Amino acid sequence: RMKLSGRPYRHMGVLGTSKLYDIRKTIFTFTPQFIDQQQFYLALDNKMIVEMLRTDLSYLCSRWRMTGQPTITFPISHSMLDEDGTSLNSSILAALRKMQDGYFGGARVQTGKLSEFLTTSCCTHLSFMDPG
Amino acid sequence: YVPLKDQRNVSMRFSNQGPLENDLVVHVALIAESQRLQVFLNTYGIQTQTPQQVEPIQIWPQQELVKAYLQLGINEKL
Amino acid sequence: ETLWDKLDHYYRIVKSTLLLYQSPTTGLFPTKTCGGDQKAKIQDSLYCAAGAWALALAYRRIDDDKGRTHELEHSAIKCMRGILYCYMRQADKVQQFKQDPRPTTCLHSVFNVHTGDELLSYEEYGHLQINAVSLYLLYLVEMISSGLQIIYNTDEVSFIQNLVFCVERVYRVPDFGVWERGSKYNNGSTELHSSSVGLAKAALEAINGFNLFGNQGCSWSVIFVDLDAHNRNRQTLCSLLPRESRSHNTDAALLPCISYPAFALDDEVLFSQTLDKVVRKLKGKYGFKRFLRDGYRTSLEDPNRCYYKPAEIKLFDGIECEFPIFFLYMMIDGVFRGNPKQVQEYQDLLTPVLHHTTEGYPVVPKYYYVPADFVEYEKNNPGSQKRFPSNCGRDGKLFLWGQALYIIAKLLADELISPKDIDPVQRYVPLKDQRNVSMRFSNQGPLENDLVVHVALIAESQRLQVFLNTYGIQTQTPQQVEPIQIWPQQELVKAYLQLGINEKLGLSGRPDRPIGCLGTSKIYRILGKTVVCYPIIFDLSDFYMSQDVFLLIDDIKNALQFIKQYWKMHGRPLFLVLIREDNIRGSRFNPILDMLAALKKGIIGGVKVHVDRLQTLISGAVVEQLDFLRISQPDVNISEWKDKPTHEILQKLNDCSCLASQAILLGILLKREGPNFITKEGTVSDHIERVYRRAGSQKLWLAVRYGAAFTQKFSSSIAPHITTFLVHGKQVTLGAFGHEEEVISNPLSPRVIQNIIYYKCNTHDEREAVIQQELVIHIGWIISNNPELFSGMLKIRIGWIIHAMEYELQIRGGDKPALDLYQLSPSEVKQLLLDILQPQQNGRCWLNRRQIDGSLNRTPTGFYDRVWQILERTPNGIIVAGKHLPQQPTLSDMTMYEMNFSLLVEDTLGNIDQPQYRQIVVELLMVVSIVLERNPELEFQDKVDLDRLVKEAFNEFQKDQSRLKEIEKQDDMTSFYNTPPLGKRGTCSYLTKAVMNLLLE
Repeated sequence: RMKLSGRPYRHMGVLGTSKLYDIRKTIFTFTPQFIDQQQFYLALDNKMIVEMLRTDLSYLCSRWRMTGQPTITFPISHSMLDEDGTSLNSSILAALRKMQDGYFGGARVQTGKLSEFLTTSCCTHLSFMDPG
Repeated sequence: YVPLKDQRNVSMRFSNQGPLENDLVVHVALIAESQRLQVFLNTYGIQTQTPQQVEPIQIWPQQELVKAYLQLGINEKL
Repeated sequence: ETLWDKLDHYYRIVKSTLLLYQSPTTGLFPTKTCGGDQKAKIQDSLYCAAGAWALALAYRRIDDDKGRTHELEHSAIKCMRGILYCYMRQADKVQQFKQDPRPTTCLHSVFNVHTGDELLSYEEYGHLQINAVSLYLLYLVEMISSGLQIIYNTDEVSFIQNLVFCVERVYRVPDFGVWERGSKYNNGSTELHSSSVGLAKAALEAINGFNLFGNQGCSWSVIFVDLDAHNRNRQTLCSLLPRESRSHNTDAALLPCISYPAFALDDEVLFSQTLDKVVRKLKGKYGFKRFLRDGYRTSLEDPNRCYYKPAEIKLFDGIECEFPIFFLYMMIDGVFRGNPKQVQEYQDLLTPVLHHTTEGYPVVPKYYYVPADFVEYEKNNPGSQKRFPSNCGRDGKLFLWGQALYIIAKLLADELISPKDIDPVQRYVPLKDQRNVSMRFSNQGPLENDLVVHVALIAESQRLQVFLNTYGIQTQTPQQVEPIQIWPQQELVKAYLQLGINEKLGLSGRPDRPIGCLGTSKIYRILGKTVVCYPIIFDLSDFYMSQDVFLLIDDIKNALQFIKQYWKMHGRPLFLVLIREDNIRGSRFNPILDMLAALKKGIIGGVKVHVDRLQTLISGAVVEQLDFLRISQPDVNISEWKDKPTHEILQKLNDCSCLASQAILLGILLKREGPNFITKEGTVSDHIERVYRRAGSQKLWLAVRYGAAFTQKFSSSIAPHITTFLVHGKQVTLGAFGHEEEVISNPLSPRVIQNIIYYKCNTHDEREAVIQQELVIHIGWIISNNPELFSGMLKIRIGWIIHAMEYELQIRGGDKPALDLYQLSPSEVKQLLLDILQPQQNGRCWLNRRQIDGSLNRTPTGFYDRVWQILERTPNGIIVAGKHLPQQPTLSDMTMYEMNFSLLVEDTLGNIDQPQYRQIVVELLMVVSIVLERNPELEFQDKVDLDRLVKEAFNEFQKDQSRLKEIEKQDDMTSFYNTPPLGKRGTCSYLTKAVMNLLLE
């Protein structure tokens, strides 16, 4: 009635995808935007992938002014295997080993499963997608 | 004496929800004791407030009201 | 199913129907749901807001409401803030209407909903409507009492005060009506409406003594109300209540004024007869019609002529549109009266006519119309054919007022709330609780009147006090009442003028108007000092009838009766009486002694009275607070001395002592030189005032009347008399006998009436003005206390009355010369008026009785209906004294009981010069009507000449006297006027003979 088009489309930061979400009694998790190969080719390099993980973890651990612990999902793709496709690259395995033992880049990283993280993680309840 | 149709919003006898109903909602307030305890609870997502942040309000034990009530009803002549 | 499902269904209905089209910029709903209309009404949006508030109150009973009450309450608040802002946008019009109420200065009622601005000129709407303002005030005080907050600052309090002051004067100015059409002819005229005045009375009663800020408020949240306006509104209602308007026998708009929105008619039996009449005359198969003979948006109606042509209303009958919304109102009335049978019958009637949306939502269309195929078939058989629904009954168009009323009625019928919750201000009360209510009923009960009135005796001078004490009468001179203060009536009017003043907007406050006896009967506190005032009847009056003891006794008795019968406030009234030493004036001292003795006895004409000192009465009594001020034969003839020089007239004035000669010389001087001339005793005006006061002291009635004519003064009570005469149904004409006369049909401002009467006075005579003043005040008083004495009167003419008075006095004089009327005392003129106004008996000459009846324009009871049934059985018409009354226009324009026919027949009858001739004519008409109604076999063959019939009777009775008494043919028919109608050989027999002769031929 008031000719309002709502929020225009914009790129979504890493600060918003970290927190969990609730849409119609369902749990959803969103991957970070820099593993998007359909926009640009700079994400096709494993070393660059490692450096973006490092800077993004540092930035996330820097401010974190919202309550609860963060949550990052890092899917492993077919493009991050070797040429033979039978083993992951050395950089990816090394990065996984570093993010184990609770010290990677400039932040403490703790590993586990989504089952344990659901009890201690911020959840945002969304209401405007409920049916009218 | 009131009729059966009037017993809806009387005081000290019947509730506002009707005689044959019990759906009262009660309020609770979460207040911590120490900064260490409140930060530890916040680490697990528990929200609680330290007593030093409620300065306009005061929290007192039950004996204060007892002594205040004891102060009342004093007469010197009798 | 719990309450949640039903309340969610109501919420979705409201969201899909009512709140969908709300305008957020103003909060006002539009009048159309499609096409982007920019027009908005006040009634529909207000009703929608009331329904939303009712739904919010219904849903408030849940503590887990999820805030659903929130949006409804805030929508009501936003709508009310928007309408208040739109009202306060126009400020000059309010001030203009407060002084000169006219359609030009009326407050606009329709404006753009997008920006709150006027879109249409007032020449195509009228814009004058008071029911909306009164209903808005009633609803706003309703929700303030409920607990809602709408006002913020003190400015809105001042605006409410100004609105109350403006609406106080609604009982005189005609309105355009609820339907905007006013008269049924729809020609552009305004008529009084009972519903508007009833709503105004209800709002005025409700607004009295209420805190506007709600929970918190000390001294700047109260409303002051004048009881005189409420009393006059109640009188206008009780007079006009049986018939909604002069031109409308019955309309459907009467229900809201006599139903839940108002609850104004506390008469039960008259309520029952009104309800029965409206139900019987307005019931329809599809609901209730608006009123009879109504071509509103019908098949024959065309969008090319705003004003209906005469005789079109006759063609417009039988095809009246239908509104089912009034079933909901009758449902409401039945459910508040606890009659489930009416509830079930009206629900069953409403079920089939209701329509459904795509989702099945209930729909209530606006009006119903008949197709063009059944234009004539419907006339033969009423209701036989089936009508068709309107455009707003299928899709795309709605009638938000209709669904609002439907949803509120369904909410009440489902018993989800109680009548007390929806009416916290207890507008409607049962018969068993009507015992101690304020402004409505007395503590003694409805069918009881035994009020006791307190009266205080206060002297004026110590010599008078001791003189009265010597005879046993006890009184107190004011100098021992030091703590209490006695003030005149102008202190209170100036104080009331002080209040209600705001600087930002421009505000004049309460207009300077006289205060009635009820207002002055109270006790006031100004600056912490008690103030008591006496009625305006005791203060010095420049007029002359205040020097007669009998007139004062009658006036004080009338005031006591008025206080007894129109007092309902808590606490006994206070009455103050003052006696002056100049009243005794020698031998005149006896009647005042008798009156004081009767007052001391305890009863005054069946009215109980109490007397005691003022200090005891003032103590232990409620005193009302006014704290706003703290916050803020002659030897000189006209012809002979007209041409005399100025110096000669001045010398004659100097050396003459006669009062009449002095007055006539002053008149000549003022007519020739002017009021600004200087004489030996100051200015001309000062000398006139001094001589007039001297004459008033000396009680020379002719001299005081002539001086009063000089003074250019008028009584401040003519307007109530003219308006009560108008609302009674009578007509008043001002003028002189045998000269030009002015007819008044609608209320007018005092300035115009004063102008016209004084121009006429300057034209014809000298001392008449005061004479018509005395006659009109006496006639008004008599009609107020003895209404049935003026029965049969339609047009009252003071000149004809006074001519008949002089003629009767001349007859009474006989051999002695007739006494001049200018020298008669007020008691004598009152007695003579009461004597001539009497129904009269035999003994006197029948010619004099005929003359006095004709001069008063007397008509027999039931004459108008007899004339109407005559014309219905008169194919040609009736021609009397050259005037023609064609049958076709009066049958195609007029009906049985409407007043326009009575006016027309009176107009055509009033051309008769001889009053007794007119009485003979009306008697002949009555005889003809009786003889024709007794036998339907005989019918007129052509138009009848009443002059021919009376001439035939003249000749026949001439022959009869020639045979009996051997009297020759004498000119003039005066012997007939002498002859009584009935007896051995009366006029009625000869009238019957003439009728028989005419019918035989």
